[PDB]
Amino acid sequence: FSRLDPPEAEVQIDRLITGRLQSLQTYVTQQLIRAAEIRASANLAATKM
Amino acid sequence: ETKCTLKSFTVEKGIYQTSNFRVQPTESIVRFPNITNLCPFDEVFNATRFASVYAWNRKRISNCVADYSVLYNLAPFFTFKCYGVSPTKLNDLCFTN
Ligand SMILES: *[C@@H]1O[C@H](CO)[C@@H](O[C@@H]2O[C@H](CO)[C@@H](O)[C@H](O)[C@H]2NC(C)=O)[C@H](O)[C@H]1NC(C)=O
Ligand SMILES: *[C@@H]1O[C@H](CO)[C@@H](O)[C@H](O)[C@H]1NC(C)=O
Repeated sequence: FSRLDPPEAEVQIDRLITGRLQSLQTYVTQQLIRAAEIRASANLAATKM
Repeated sequence: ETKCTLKSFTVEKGIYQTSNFRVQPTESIVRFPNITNLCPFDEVFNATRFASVYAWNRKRISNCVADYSVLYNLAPFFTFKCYGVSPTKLNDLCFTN
């Protein structure tokens, strides 16, 4: 924002916002699969105790 | 705001996540370094003769003030086509080499 003027800054900052959004969707998506493997083992420990 | 974040009017018993708290700034400081001196920009733009294309002139500029006000006044408006930085932000950002 300090270097370029406001109009094309949007083009540049839109790449970083969309880049970090899909860089953070992949975190949530992989967390939902790991928690589906822990829950497959928490339900195996609950039926083992 | 608990009623606002649940989009309702009767919230239920429990714990919610309203928002986050940010400590706001108190004051502002601007501390670029202690140097002052008029720049040799007047030689390179008001020189009588420029060098040829195959042997172009050399100039090193240091210990100045980056004043970009006389650029639009020496000549009428023409192209700048400035890639790394916008032309109007030159004074605020400060310069390196
Ligand atoms: C080259 O010389 C010209 C005049 O001979 C300078 O033009 C003026 O410079 C002063 C300096 O502050 C400005 O206030 C005026 O508005 C300028 N007038 C015009 C018509 O340009 C010019 O600045 C000099 N070049 C450089 C790089 O300093
Ligand atoms: C800036 O530099 C000059 C000489 O180098 C010195 O006299 C002056 O005290 C300096 N300014 C500050 C605030 O120290």
